[PDB]
Amino acid sequence: DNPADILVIAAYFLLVIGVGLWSMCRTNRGTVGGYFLAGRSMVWWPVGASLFASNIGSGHFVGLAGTGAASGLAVAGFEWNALFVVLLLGWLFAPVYLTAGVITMPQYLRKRFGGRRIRLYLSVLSLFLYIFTKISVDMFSGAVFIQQALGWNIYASVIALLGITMIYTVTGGLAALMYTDTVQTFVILGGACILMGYAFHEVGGYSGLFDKYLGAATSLTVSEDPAVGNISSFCYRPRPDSYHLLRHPVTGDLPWPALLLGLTIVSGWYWCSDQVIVQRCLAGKSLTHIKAGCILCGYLKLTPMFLMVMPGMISRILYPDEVACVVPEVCRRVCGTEVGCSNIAYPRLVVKLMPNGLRGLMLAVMLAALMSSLASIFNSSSTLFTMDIYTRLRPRAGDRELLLVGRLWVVFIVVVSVAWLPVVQAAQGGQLFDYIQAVSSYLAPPVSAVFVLALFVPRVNEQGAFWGLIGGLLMGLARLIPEFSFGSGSCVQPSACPAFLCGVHYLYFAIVLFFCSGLLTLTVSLCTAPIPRKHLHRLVFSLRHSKEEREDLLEDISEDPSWARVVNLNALLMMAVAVFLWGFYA
Amino acid sequence: QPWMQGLIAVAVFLVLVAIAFAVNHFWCQ
Ligand SMILES: Cc1ccc([C@@H]2O[C@H](CO)[C@@H](O)[C@H](O)[C@H]2O)cc1Cc1ccc(-c2ccc(F)cc2)s1
Ligand code: NA
Repeated sequence: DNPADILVIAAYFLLVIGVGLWSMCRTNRGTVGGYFLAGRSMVWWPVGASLFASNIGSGHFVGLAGTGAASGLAVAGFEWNALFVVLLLGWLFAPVYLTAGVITMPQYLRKRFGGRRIRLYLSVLSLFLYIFTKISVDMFSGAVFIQQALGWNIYASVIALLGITMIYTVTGGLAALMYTDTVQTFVILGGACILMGYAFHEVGGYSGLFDKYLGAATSLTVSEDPAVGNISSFCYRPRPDSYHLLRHPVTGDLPWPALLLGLTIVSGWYWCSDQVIVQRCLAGKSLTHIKAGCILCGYLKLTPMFLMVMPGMISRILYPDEVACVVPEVCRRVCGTEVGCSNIAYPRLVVKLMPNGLRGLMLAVMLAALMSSLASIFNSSSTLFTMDIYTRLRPRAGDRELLLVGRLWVVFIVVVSVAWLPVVQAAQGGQLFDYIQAVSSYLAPPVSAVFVLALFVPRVNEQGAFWGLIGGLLMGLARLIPEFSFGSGSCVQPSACPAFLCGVHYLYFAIVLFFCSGLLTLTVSLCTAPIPRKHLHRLVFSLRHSKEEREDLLEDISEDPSWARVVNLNALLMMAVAVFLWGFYA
Repeated sequence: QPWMQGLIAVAVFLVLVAIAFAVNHFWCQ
């Protein structure tokens, strides 16, 4: 309402419109190559900027600060796991995907295994995973921040956001979104750094964070309701392992073996096997450019600790009776939610700490985060639908109809997400961040197991790969069923879910589900007849440098030997910086 | 001390990457 906020929002919109129009003037959007794969023309800095921007949503500010506030600094685990896994994309997965000449990841499995059915299954499962784990977090986290910072209606505002992100998406092709993601990555990091600075000034620096956070409890621990009573000292006090990434393997809220192995499996699906991330690598200029952009995205994926997690811990220090509330009546008074108020962590700091001009910039940061992420989902889902499912229903389609079907899917998945918004508004507090990471851990590991055996074990065949995936979903729903039948509650109001169902952390069941899906794939593969080498050139890690004539069930990934040496050194130095920081906060 | 945990972490990482070169240098060629 102060004019400076409107001028900052207008400036940010004019940058985004300006770079959109420049990208459409530059690139060709008339063909499937151009509109869906950016012409296979993107150099390193848009690839890095877009990998980062397509990941970092409104969820990352709401969820990481909120969980920061609630549970200390182990949530950085989610971000920092990514650092290691982006190196597996650039060096192992990205080469095979370039030599296969695929537009979608289901199409890679069609080439590797060769039935009709694996491609169809993985397309339809990916569509359900994006409605559940990716749209839901962005719509929800959007809605939190609008209700807290602005107070505007969280239905109509989500419709208006979904509406503008539709137009942003359908107007340009992957080339528009990746150049716009270099503007959005600048604003996201820039404004996030300004708020980090104001926050750290208010607690009295970095020393201030680490000497005030363990004391920072609410003074209201007594309910008016009998059979809640005195809230336990366990569940309003901050956790005594709040300053440690690496927490206890049986009693930790995120056990260290589950963090490292179990997140690597679920991060493997997210970064190496999934249409949304891998489309940025399929539109690279050359493998050297992909590897270079994977290093940039890596250094950026350290930033979220210092920009989201530690700010949310500072909100606990500054507003403990509102951010760290435990009594149901008090929490219902503060932000509407009986189960807690962690979620207001990040958007209290924007309301309280930011002056007249920079409140606008922090609105532009949330907008930048949300639009980049929802557009990347709408484009990647468009590709999945068009290329895998619509080319089934119409085989002799051609590149004019396929772009129209691409554009009409973006309209349809916006309307499905509007229909879905009330189900996601049913999530009460930080239940959604926890459930997203559960769902990911119950459906992703079989896919992680298939793409690793598809890429590294040439004996694995279509019967194995398919019944591996379906056995996977049976095991994954045996837990994704029973739990959600019980509900969630809080530490104050525990759910009645049995210990033998819920006591195993979801990231440990990721490790079990991966090895059981792995073992099933290999067993059924080794029983049934194998696929010979003539079907498999440039589709497997062994044979990415083949030159032999494949029989189907620019493919040229060499490198300026000097520039190879550059990106290889920066991979090892970027892992050294990773490893140091995991040590520092262990 | 946090800084020693950092340096120990790096040290162990550089041992494992030195091993990864060693193994592929002697067992792939
Ligand atoms: C909202 C969100 C959505 C997606 C991710 C990605 O998850 C992928 C895994 O499937 C990773 O591989 C990617 O590296 C990561 O960037 C991370 C966050 C940040 C969180 C807020 C809050 C979170 C949370 C809350 C409670 C928990 F118990 C655990 C996590 S997690
Ligand atoms: Na984003």
